[PDB]
Amino acid sequence: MLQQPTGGYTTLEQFAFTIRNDGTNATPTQFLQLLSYEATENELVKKTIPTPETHLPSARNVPGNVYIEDAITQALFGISAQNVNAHGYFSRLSALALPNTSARLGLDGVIYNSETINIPFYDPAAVANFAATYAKLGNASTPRYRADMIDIYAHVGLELAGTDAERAAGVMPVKRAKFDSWEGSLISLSRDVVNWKILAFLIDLCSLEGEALRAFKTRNRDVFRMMLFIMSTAVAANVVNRKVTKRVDRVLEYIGVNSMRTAGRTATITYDLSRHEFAAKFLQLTFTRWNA
Amino acid sequence: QHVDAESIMTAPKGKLFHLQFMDGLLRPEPSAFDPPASGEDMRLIYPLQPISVARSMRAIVNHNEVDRPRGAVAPSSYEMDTGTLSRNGDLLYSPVANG
Amino acid sequence: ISVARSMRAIVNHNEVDRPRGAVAPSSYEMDTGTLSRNGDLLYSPVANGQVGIPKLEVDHISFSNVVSMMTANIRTGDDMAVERVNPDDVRAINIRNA
Amino acid sequence: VSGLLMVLFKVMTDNRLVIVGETTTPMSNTLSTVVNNVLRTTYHNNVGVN
Amino acid sequence: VSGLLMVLFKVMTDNRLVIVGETTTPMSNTLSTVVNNVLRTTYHNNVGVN
Amino acid sequence: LSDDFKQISDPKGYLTYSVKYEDQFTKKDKLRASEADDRIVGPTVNLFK
Amino acid sequence: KIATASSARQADVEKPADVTFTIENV
Repeated sequence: MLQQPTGGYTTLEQFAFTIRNDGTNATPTQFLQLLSYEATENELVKKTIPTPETHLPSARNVPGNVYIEDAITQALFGISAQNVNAHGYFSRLSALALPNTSARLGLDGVIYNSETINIPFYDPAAVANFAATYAKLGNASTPRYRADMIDIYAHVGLELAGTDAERAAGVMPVKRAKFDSWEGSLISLSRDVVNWKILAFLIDLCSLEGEALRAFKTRNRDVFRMMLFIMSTAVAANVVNRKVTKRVDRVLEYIGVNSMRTAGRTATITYDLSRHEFAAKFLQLTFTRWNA
Repeated sequence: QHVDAESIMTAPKGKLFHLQFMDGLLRPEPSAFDPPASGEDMRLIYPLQPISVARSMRAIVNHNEVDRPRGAVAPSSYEMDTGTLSRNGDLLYSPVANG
Repeated sequence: ISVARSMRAIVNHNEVDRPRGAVAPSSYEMDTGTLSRNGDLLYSPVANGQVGIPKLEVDHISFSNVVSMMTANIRTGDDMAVERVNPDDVRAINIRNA
Repeated sequence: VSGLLMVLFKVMTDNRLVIVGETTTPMSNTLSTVVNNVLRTTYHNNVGVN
Repeated sequence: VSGLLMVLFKVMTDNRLVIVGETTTPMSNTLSTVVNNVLRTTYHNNVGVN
Repeated sequence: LSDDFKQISDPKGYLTYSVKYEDQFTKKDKLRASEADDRIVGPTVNLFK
Repeated sequence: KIATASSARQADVEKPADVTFTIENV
């Protein structure tokens, strides 16, 4: 077992998030520095997020070791993720939510039912806190519990493109992102993010309280912004290149506006409707936690 | 094999049903140009308990080329442990920690 | 006259000496560097600090290159098909307004 | 000169789009090390010459 | 249940006594190293699966 | 001698792997093992193909 | 025996792409 650092597991260098920028390693924040926005006539107002359902998927026993980290990251950032809403994994996550479970969350992000001492794992109280919310990813597809797939993206845009004044105001002009870019920059970035050990991020997001959680939110705001960026490219209506002075600038219109696009395209990853449900639910939970 | 609802509701007690269950994880994606399904495939029968108790591995294919398909199952480490004979000749797994 | 000549005298003088006038292939024929940030071919960087020169930029011939390619045939045979549905009444059609 | 034009033209109109052909994946032990350093997992069975 | 009994019984009465079958002794160079680390000099030509 | 046992070579087990395949999946690349490594690893690779 | 000379040049093989029906990934 790994004891959680007072700053959270993300303080550990083992869980550091990084993205190649035209193939060289870089912190997400300094990729976000390359981003630039051209505002348009439309506006994003942020409606309040409906509070997530109290209900959890039944903590049913399942054979095998669920690979929950890869499931979430693939559902959010992977190329053509499949079976994103298959219930079993999440039932196991709910089993992690239980007060005295034998289940463990390995730092691999695999969920083990047995207490396998050879494999290091996150502190059970912390994963209980994390699963207690995130198992609700399990009812992403049930009609009773589907998250808004449209309005939530306002928040995404606000947390990505939004200037501190706009984030205070809660409204921003709908924006067209752009950055000097290499071939396949959005796919490569998405690959760089899908490899992230995000369970440390979410576990810290749930278990941490007071000053520690706030310092975590400031230290990690750019990470969350990179995740939001990958999602936004997945849902942006249109993505193109612009040749300028022998440099291609990638352009994504528009940030904060979910187009509900489902057909795959070269430029970016793509959400099938099931992926859309999943991401919407994930955003509901994650923003509900981030804004508190 | 098929089981109408009537037969599930009226089969003699103590007879052994033989249900079948799809593992549809190895269904490939549809073409972008396949016609939309206006209808809805439905299902009635489900297990109350895990059914894949005998299952060592699942979905031996690549998602992409490098990603694992969701629900893919690696063989348990124990299937490969081939440790030792005990001091008296019983089979033993390898020691976990060195001590 | 030997402008096209990549190699010459592929034999040993003695067993170890080179025949006089023997010609080794140019290093550039073997460089197979990389794709540029935008996808143009590039020679490997010479010194560690400098960027790799585009192959098209200079007059050397490079017989090893990276070539982007699809893993399998793009013509999968799932050709697009549509349900056209004609106007119910020709007189009712609105030509007007652009 | 006409040759050069027809060469230039023929290049200008090359609309070829490569698709991967048959490809082998030698185990490293099956290769001499000098070859193995150059090989990158797979390679087309029709290697050209170099 | 009868199956289990007959399985238990059939195990209870297994009086098999293994004798070494045909066995190969690969030279180390003939094997990929990952296989060679697992192999212990000889092995039955009928390796099962693992 | 009493025939107390049943001497045998290459013993069969109580458990064996069974395997169901979807035949439409096939890797494009053809892996080329050495003949020796195929002698060892072969029946395994063939079954968990 | 007479001394002789002979040439060679690398062959073309650029076939149209094969139409497989099998697929590598789910």
